[PDB]
Amino acid sequence: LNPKIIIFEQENFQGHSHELNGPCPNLKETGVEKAGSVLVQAGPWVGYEQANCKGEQFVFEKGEYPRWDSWTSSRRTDSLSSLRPIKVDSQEHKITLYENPNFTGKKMEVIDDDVPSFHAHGYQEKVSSVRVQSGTWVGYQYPGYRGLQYLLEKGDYKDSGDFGAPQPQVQSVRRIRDMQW
Amino acid sequence: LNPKIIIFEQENFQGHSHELNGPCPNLKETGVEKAGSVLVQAGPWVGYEQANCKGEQFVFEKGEYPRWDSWTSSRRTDSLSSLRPIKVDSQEHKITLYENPNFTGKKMEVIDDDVPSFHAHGYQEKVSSVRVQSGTWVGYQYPGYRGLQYLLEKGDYKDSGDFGAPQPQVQSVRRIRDMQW
Amino acid sequence: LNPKIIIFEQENFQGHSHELNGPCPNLKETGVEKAGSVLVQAGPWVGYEQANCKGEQFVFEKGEYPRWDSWTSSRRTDSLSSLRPIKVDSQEHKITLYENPNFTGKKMEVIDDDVPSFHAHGYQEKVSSVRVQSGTWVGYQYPGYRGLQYLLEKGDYKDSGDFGAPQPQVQSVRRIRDMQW
Amino acid sequence: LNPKIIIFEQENFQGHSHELNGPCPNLKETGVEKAGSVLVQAGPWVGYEQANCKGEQFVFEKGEYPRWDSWTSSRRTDSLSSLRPIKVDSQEHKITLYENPNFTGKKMEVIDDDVPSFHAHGYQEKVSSVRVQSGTWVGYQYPGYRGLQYLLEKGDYKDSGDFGAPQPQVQSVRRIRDMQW
Repeated sequence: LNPKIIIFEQENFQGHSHELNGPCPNLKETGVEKAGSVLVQAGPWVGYEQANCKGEQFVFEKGEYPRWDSWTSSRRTDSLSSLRPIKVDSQEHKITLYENPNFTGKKMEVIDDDVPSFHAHGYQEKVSSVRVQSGTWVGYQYPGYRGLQYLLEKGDYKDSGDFGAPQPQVQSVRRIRDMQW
Repeated sequence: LNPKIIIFEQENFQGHSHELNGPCPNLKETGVEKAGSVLVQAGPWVGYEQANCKGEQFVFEKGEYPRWDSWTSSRRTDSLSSLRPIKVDSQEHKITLYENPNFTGKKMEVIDDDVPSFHAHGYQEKVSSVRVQSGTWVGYQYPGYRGLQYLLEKGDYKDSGDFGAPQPQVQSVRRIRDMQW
Repeated sequence: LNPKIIIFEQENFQGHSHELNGPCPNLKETGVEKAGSVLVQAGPWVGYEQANCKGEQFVFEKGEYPRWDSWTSSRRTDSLSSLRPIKVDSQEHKITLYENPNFTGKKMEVIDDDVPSFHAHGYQEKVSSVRVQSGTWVGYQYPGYRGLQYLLEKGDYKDSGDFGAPQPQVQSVRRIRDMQW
Repeated sequence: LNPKIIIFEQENFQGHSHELNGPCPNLKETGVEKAGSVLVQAGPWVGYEQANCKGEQFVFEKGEYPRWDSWTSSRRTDSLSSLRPIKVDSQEHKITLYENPNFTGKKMEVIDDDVPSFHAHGYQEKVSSVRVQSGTWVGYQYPGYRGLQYLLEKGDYKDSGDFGAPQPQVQSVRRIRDMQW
């Protein structure tokens, strides 16, 4: 829901502690004199050498940082004065296939890759509706990309007829990754 | 520039031929009585069993289709009456690093992956400007993700100072793929 | 444990059925006159047009094949006379990190990719022993490939001292994928 | 041919320099008193804090290291006394398809991934022989995994007949990545 990082006045997560859920242009404001240890529970975050998000940068990933050298590659400075969460830009291609019409029953989500066999994913229900959130996909009736093919583009298919299936049957899907125009 | 597919009245790319650069809701219009062979030079395209982009679907990828069974998995019908190019939705994470300021000199493009060493890619120039088109990246001064770190988010950095580098030096980059908020 | 495929005399998995757990150079031997439908539960398998694993080839992946055209792209022939499982050659790079010495306690397996943060995988125990089954890896004390580095090559490390850690602490790992010699 | 790394007595690649093409259990032997800068041209290499490949570890990737802090994350010690190249264990799945029999003419190498269209790779010759070095692959006559299928396992196919092709025609290939036994 929120990013979450905890700063400690002392190493080893010792001393006065302070939780942040958003940017802090001036950490002195949290009462902790000079961060000594940091604990990141929901990130990532970028911390700065100076206030206002200026000077040397340090990116913090989920995990434990028990001392300043754990985060300053340069080992330039031990100063940590500003923090902010990072909104990561990370684009996947995703399609969700559902057992029943209208996006109900068992579901199967596929992120970016091709799947030559749904039963090998434990999916063995029929496919009555599909939601394509991104990417260009091709669904096939049988495993190994065989039988009738259905082009699946961004959009909602509430029923199998909408994608052209004569029966709510899909057993493989592949993503179209290239265009030569 | 345009998609390009050529339909032949006969198998083996024989007979009256017709080039399409866009959708054809009714192939009879091209003079070719019943497509016998198809050649795709810039795709992909989706063809349909009936006019107006109705009935069984067939997706065509760059390559040669010398006969109807080469494209109809069902082998249901041999009918090909409508065609249209497919606009593929395919999202990459890309960053371009340039030798000189302002996006000039030698360049290096990185698509989605991490690169622990620029010299192993043949890139050994300094890095003075960066263009991030998508993704969240972290640039480092030395190979193996060492030294000063620079967070690189969508945007243009005309000079190294804009990304916080004290010198136009970058030798590794990694992409931030997850957020826990 | 064994591959498993079931052949039916009739379409739709109807009629006399027969389970195979190994190669059948002559399917007539199973009593089913001409396979009509096939069900693959543990594969893949390769089937042949003629006996003895001769003629047209058809590869079967986990899933349901309710009729012959579901498996013969050519749609050449409807004949299925020999079957054999395929031993797939599929090489991964794998490392397992364990909470306690000697390969005990909680464990974390990593297949081929880099992991910048163990806590983001739900792993937050210390790392006392490592098993590297394949690949060249580099373990680091903190997230984001920071702190002491430990080169991890094929082999068993029963205790953290064997990999050179001063403490059973590892929070990131990356695989070395290239050599320039 | 050999790994190659050059050690300099001074920072910025200054001073007495020494090239290594193999392990050096005691760098004092090269005349350079305390490495100040390192240049890696063919690696990777692992360096050690003490002689004989003991103490803190530092992995060196192709690139420039102008000062000691460029390589010691700990920033523990500035000592570099032993070096050795790393033999990387890195397993790919590779298949090479050739225009003419016997592994001659134009060639196309495929490493690990599926290729739905050879013409989209610029390959438009026929395929008369195949070398599979690793992996389990399936070759198809037309693009998009259509037409006759040929199972391609580790081994040499000097002519198209050996893989069962009736014509030296292959336009797509996919790798079989899973086995359920």
